[PDB]
Amino acid sequence: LGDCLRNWEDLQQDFQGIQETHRLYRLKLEELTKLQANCTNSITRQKKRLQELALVLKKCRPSLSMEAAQELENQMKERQGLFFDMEAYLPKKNGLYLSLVLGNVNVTLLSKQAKFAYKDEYEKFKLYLTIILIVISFTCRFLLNSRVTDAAFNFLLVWYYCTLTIRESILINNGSRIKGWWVFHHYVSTFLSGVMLTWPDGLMYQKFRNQFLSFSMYQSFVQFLQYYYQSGCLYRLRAEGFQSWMWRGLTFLLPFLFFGHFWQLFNALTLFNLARDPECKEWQVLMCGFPFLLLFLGNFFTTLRVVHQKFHS
Amino acid sequence: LGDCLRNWEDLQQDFQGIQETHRLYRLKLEELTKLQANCTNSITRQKKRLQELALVLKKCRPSLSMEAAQELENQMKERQGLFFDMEAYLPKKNGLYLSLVLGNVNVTLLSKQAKFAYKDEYEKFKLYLTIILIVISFTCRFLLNSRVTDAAFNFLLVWYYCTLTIRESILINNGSRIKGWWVFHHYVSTFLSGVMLTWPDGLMYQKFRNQFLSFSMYQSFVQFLQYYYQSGCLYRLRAEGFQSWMWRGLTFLLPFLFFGHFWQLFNALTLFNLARDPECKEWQVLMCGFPFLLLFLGNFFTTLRVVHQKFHS
Repeated sequence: LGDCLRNWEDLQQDFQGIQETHRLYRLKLEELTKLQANCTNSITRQKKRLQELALVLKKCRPSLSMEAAQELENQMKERQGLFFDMEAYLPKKNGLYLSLVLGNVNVTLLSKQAKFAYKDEYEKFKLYLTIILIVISFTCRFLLNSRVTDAAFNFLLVWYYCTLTIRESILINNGSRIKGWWVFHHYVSTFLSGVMLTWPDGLMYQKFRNQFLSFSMYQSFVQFLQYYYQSGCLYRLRAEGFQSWMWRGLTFLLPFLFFGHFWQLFNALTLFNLARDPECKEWQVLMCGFPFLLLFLGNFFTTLRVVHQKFHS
Repeated sequence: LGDCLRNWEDLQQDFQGIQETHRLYRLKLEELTKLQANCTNSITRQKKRLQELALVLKKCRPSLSMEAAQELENQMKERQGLFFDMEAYLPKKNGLYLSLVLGNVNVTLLSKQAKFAYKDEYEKFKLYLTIILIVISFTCRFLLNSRVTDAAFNFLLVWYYCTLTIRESILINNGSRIKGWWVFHHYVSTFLSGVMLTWPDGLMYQKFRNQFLSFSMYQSFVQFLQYYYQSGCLYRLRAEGFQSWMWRGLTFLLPFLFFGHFWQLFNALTLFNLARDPECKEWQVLMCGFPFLLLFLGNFFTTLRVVHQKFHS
């Protein structure tokens, strides 16, 4: 007891200060929420008015002695630009997909330190899980051929893509701007790995395994390159010649990304050629073919856009 | 231009104040993070010391003129109780599953208003998606029998359970205390819906469809009752006789929850009885049987514990 009584009295002294510090923290927690409320309401209100006057300018654009109108348009371009900056700091309401999963919790990371550190943890997840795909997909093609192991690799893909969607819809809400297609692509590929999962073994499977498992290897290996491309881009973006690195970086990368897009079409063509063969008699082939064709029409098109912008700017 | 010039000068006046308000908000944002840092470090430090002295008391418990030791133990029970209160307010590091999915973003909802409003949105998600399960599972059993529609219902289950895991690992981190088993149960049932997905049609399937689809209906209908039980509990918890409602509420509910547990074992027994039949010759049956047996051993056991605590307290 002698020690048991002694520790309490001094521990009580230190506990007292900790109790009072938390009392102040509760105050500045609530006062900051009110500051979050007013500031959020103020910007969204003024953004509405200027958009109306921007609409007014839009209707008054033919009203063109018009040099101010172009400059006020630049001024409107400036004002909308600044409001897009501040709102990145304030909490933003979740989108649609983040209301189904993860619920209505504010996932907005305030400081730029966090907005940076999260982007790298997103990359370090794409790489770390990619090599696990290569190892398993390499085994399924060369070492062991069975429906159970191909189901284990396919279930990993359905999880890898569905997880990457949540880790991207946060980045859109966090303040970054990923192209509209990439979020949609992560769905079609999931639905693609869905139909393949319920394929029944037969003659149709052993004619569409090598062309799918090998393609899963090459696309996975390309992901290694995009890492060394984007990781190099982000660190420099944190800090002219960088634009040369950006152009030269995409230059070495574009052939491989186009090679994959043409392979994607070639796997699509096989299925339609395999389906029209009478011996197939499986519903799953033709509904598996369209995602492959759909992915090619999107990827080859969207990749051309980001390059056209790169040459333009 | 006359209107185009006029709006800017007054809009500039209002924009000025909004610019300065955001300037102060940036200050109290950072000062609160430092307050979050110090307060979080202070409690976790003192929690360690008292745990050591609690360990010291643990080793000095046989040292028993011991009435203070019991009271200091109560004092230790009080101190640990208070620290569990404050830390619920401060941000807490993500667990393990929330590091794989959703990344390292603070999902801690500070005010008690949010900690309450999230719990109801979790229930309102369990109900809203349950009736969609009943409608589809009712169709798959009576209206239409096909491998494609049963795959559509099964994929919905794999998503419904995997989504409920994220919406629960947040509640554990948010401050609630869900039993350890319930988070694990949402995995085994997912793995159960996994093996059934790769079942190949044959003689074994049409002998294990009615006993699974109907069981999926009854378990889904029970979920309607748990809603009217928990929703009634939470609203009263927000505010003696309530304990009578709690005891009477579980009393009417316990028979149905036990009826389901015995059905779970009965479906498990069929598979082992079906597997030992030579005509099956499918790997998926016996690996599908153990989850059904595993779920019964857990559910019937854990449900008995929460009732034993209810009678005890």
